[PDB]
Order: sequence, then structure tokens, then C-alpha cells
Amino acid sequence: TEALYQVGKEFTSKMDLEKPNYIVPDYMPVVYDKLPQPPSHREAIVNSCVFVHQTLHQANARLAKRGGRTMAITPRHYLDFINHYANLFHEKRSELEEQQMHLNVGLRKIKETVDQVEELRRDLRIKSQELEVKNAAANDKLKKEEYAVLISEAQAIKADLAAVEAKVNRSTALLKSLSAERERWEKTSETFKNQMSTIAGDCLLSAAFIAYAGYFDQQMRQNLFTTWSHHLQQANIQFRTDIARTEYLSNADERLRWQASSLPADDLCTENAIMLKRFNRYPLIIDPSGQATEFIMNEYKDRKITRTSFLDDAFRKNLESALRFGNPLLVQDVESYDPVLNPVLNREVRRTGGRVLITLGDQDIDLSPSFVIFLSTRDPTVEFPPDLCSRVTFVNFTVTRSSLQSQCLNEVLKAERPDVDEKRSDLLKLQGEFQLRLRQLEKSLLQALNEVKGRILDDDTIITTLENLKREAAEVTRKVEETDIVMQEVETVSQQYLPLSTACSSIYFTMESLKQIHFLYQYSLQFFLDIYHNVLYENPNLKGVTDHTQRLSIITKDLFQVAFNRVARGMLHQDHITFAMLLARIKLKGTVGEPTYDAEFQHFLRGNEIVLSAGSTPRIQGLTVEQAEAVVRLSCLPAFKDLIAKVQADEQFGIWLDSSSPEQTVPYLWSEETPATPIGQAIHRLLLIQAFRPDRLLAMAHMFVSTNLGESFMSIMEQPLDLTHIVGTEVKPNTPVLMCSVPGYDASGHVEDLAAEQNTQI
Repeated sequence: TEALYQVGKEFTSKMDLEKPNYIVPDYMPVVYDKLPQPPSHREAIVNSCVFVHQTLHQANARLAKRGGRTMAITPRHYLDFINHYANLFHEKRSELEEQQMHLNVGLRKIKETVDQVEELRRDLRIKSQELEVKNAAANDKLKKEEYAVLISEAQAIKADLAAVEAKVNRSTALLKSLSAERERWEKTSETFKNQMSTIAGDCLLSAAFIAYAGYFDQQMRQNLFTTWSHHLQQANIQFRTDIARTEYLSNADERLRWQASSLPADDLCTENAIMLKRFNRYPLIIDPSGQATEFIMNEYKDRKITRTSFLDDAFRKNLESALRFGNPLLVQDVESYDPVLNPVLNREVRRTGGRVLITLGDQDIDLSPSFVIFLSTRDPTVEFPPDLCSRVTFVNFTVTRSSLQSQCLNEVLKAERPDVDEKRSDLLKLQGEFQLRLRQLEKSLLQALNEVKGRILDDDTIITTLENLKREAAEVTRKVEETDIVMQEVETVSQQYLPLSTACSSIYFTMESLKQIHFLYQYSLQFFLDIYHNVLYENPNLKGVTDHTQRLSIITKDLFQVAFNRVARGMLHQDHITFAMLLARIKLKGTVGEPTYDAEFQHFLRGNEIVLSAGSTPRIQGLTVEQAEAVVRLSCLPAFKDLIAKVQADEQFGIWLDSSSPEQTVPYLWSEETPATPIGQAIHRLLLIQAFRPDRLLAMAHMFVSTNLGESFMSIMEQPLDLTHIVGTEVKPNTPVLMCSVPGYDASGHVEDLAAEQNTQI
């Protein structure tokens, strides 16, 4: 802790980090024991920086405790954070200062114009009085050659007065045209003092996010940011909360360019692009889906980024060329990382005689400043040694629920309603261009007032530019609302297909978590997209259906069925009930007319955790001690409060308790104020069976799936596997057919017979 504090304080010395009005909180979240009792603003900042490093250790221990894959946190991560903290502070401070200066100049020029147009009115009144005197004197003297001169100079004043009033009217129009700009600029100039107060806190959160949060998923990244934000709030360090880190660490122009480079529109993905643009250590990218590798290739295309792999023999030559000519390089298969890159990643260079020499292997090589290397893997579960983790910054491209919902909503929109999707995609392009145009006009309008010399009225060209910029701004603004209303009509159409996209994300993440119960249950995102692709376009049930609602209902029904069939074919039969049960819960959550059943399912899954004392069991007649214990636990639910009385009052209860298949005729031993739906009926039957006849729980679980998903939902698993159709249609030539069997079973005969029947040589 002392080492981190000393490193942080020393590296932050160049930083301002000075705030005389800093108020020491009643309790300081001190992390350094030898921190002085009255800490200053700089000391509190460095203390917070140390705290960020320690919480990364705690976060890793948390995930490790939960059997999660963790990467080692090293002092190089700390050095990256402090370096990013220094860089962001200087960049944010320099940007803010220039903005305030630019706004100060524009406000002064507009204020000077206001004073000028005010004095023009007085000049106009004086000129009008002069004209009246000249005209009256000329007419009166005419009432009596020289008088012709008097009326001629009076006409000259008439032209001069008319010209002045024309300039006054034009200038009055300019004031109104710049009014809104003046009001906005005053507010930003007023809030300018606020941004400087919060820059130190904001840059600490941002720098910690880039240096540390790359490897973790969406949920953990929020946990670390919340943990850091809580520490800064409790340590009386000012930081803004309204602004998202995506917009703080990147500009709209860069985000638009990232979209043009095929970067998916996701907050996590945008953060990854920010890390790939602001990295001290060379990035290590994890993307099983592969958009990150493509995004890097298009982003550095103008720099001719070279693609290669560690397993390739030409990697050494390719790396040597990149180190010499300074071209960007992307190397894949880092799970087979080749250690000759250690000096390159560590940036161990010797600058002697104008030559930046790096010793690659046994050869000394001159290093070009434009060199940059990206290392990528397609394995999200790959483990890395601690030294490799220290030498790179992690950039994990994980799939988030929000992004997958948007992807599936987009895919169904393109499929079911292509015209609406085409309209929506056009409005994406139109709105982005309009926002870009508005930003350009604002900068141009500010720049014109920054470079204008003297007063606006002095130069007519400046006035014309201001009028044109406002007219263009007003016109581009008008296009914004009309695109907004059309985009709004698009969303009301997208609302109908929204529940389906929500279901799609739920299925995939259930499949993703299926690996927790068996190592063989590994399902990629592409496999789900193939299932989603099959339902949308290869659906035999959509042959003649034209209703949009009817087609949607068929798609939703078939999505659950096709997902079950494909997954359960590569699952042990004892786990088929688990997957269909969870799919039934997913569909149940998607029904508006059904209750949540949150408490019922909570007891169904954690009913054994309800600790009962010795006197808790009342020893109900006709029930085993273990059966009686399960009854009291079930009695905790409101619907089973009087279960014991109902059980005791039933003479036929003993007959049902010894029935061969009690799940078919479960008696009505629950009290409801209103009649329950058939799904709710099965849930209570499931709860009763678990307490009384656990040996029939699997049979009753199948009944619930029949109640929710259908009687024939699991019927296809009872039929022999049809390898003819699946291989010919559902399997791409790129996807291998993994035929895994329990001992005593060999599927080689299946392939031999299948190959003969197609008359395909194997």
C-alpha cells in the first residue's frame, strides 16, 4: 500500500491536483495507514488511486471464489491507471480551457454588438431629427438656387437615414438569430467552473476504467465503477454522475467512424473501442464472435494493418517487417503466444544515436514510432499466465443482453417487415448526418465569432455567414423533428416484436449457463443465430401465413421448439427436463396474463434451506417425518398456510399418497382468493409433489412443460435421431459434426450407414 501511494504521488506530481477549498470528510476512506491525518486534495486523490488497485484484487478474489476465470492484477495495471490519469487530466483540462476561451470571445463579440446596435438607435434618432430640421428649413426658405441645394442635401440625409435604419433592422435580426446561442453559451460559461471542480474525480474514474475493467463483463464493470464512485463520494472528491463514461472518453465524430468500421452499437463495445484507442500497454482482444478482429482491420486499413498468427512460421518475418517499417500488426492465436514478443510488449528499447533499437530474439532491430501490435483470441475461456496478463491490456468483447436483444429485434424486423427495417435503417443514416451537420455548424458559428476582428457590423461578409449558418441550423433542426416522428412510428411497430427479441436473449444466456451443469454443453452465439435464422426464414409453418401477428406467434412458438430440439440432441437425456423447464420459465415470463410466480419458484428451488427447529415438526398423521418436514416448509407460502389442516381433514389423502402416479390426480390442497390459471395450477401441483412424492417430481415437471410449452414439446427426443436431414440441411460444411457417445456406444456405424444411403464416399 505504501508502494502504490509513493508511486502514485510521485507520478501525479506533474498533475495540478490542487484544491484549497477541499473539505476533509468526517470519515476518510483511508487505504494508506501512514496517510497524514489532515489529508489534502492531492493526498486524497492518491489514496483513492491506491483504493482502486486494491478493489481489483478483491474483485478477482470474488470471481475466483465463485469459480470464475480471473486475470492477475499486477503493478503494471497500477502504472497504466496513473499514466491514463495524467493523460486524461491534461487532455480534459486543455479541451475545457480552450472551450471557455472560445465561449468568452463569442460572448464578448455578441455583447459588443448589443452595445453597438443600442448606439445605432440613438444615431438613428439624431439622424431623423437632422432630416426634419433640414427639410423644414428648406421648405420654409422656399416659401420666401441655394434653396435647391438645401432640398438636395435634405434628400441626401433621406438616403443616409434610410440606410441607417436598414442596418438597424438587419442588426436587430442578427441579435434574435444569435439569441439562443447567447443563452446557451452563458449557461456553459457559468457551468465552466463546475467542470474544472469535477475533472479530477471524473478522470480518475475514466482512467481506472480503461486500465482495469477491460477483461470483465458488463455486470462486473458496473460493480467496479460503483465501488470506485462510492469511495470518491465518501472521500469528498467531486465527480459528475449524469455523464456516461462512453461519451466522456470519446466524441461523437469518433463514435460515428467506429460505426462505419462495422463496430456493433453497444455500450460495452464502445468502451472496448475507447480502450483500443487509449491504451498504454498493447491490447489483447477476446472476441469469440469475431467483430472485434474485423473492426480493427477496417480501422487500421489506411495504415495497411497486417494480419498473422503465432502458429504461422512467417510470423517472425511479419513481426520484423512491422517493427522496421512501423505498420500496424494483428496477431491471433495468443493462446499459443510466442515469447519473442516480450521485449516488444515491455517496450524495452535503447535510444542511442537517434536509433530506437529493440532486440527481437538475438537480432537488434531499429523500431519505428508508428508501430502498433494487437493480439487477439477467439476463446473466451482461455487461461493466461500472470506475466502475459501483465504485459498487455485486456479487451473482452462479451455478448450483453441489451446488444443481443437489439440484434434479434433487428433480424426479425428485416425478416418479417423489411420495408419498416429499410425505413429505420435510412433514418439511422439521416439522423447521424444531421447530428454531424449540426455539430459542424456549431463549431463553424463559434469559429467565425472567434476570428472576427472588431465588430460584426463592421464586416458585411461576417453578417452574411452568421445568417447563413443560422438558416442552415434552423433548416437542419427542422429535419430532426420530422425524422424523430417517423422514427417514433418505427418504434411502435418494433414494440410488437420486442417480446420476441427479449425471449431470444433469454434463451441464449440460458444455453450459455448450461455449461455449468456439464462441460460438454458448449454453445456459441453463432449456433443460436442459426436457430434464430432457421425459424425466421426456413420455417415450414410460415408457408401461407400472411397475418403479421399470426406469423409472430408461429415464430415465437417455433423458436422455443427449435432451440430445444437442437440443444437437447447434444445433451444427456437426464438434462433434457432441465432445459425444457427453463425454457418454460422463459415463456412464462413473456406472458402478460400470467403472474410472476416468483415466490412459488423460489420455494421450488430453495425450499430445503428453510431451517426448522425440533418443535417445528408437528408429526402429521399418515406422513413420514421427512414428508412432514417438507410440509411445514411448504406452509411458509401464503397459499399453503393451512395445508396441515387440509391434509388431516382428507380421508382419501392416504390413498393418493400411495398411488403409482400421484401427479395425474393431485388433490386440491391450496387456498386461492381467485381461481388460478392452468399454469398456476401445475405450479402448486409441482410444489405439492415435491413435498409429498419427490420420486414423482420428474413426471410432474414434464406436466408443467406440457402446460406451458405443449404436450408434444419433448416428443421428438423419444424418436430415433434422423441424421439424414440434420447433416444435409442444418449443418454447414464449416461446422464439424461432433458425435459424442457414452462408453459402450459408437456412432461410427451411424455415419457409415448414413454415407452409404446417400451414396456419398466417405
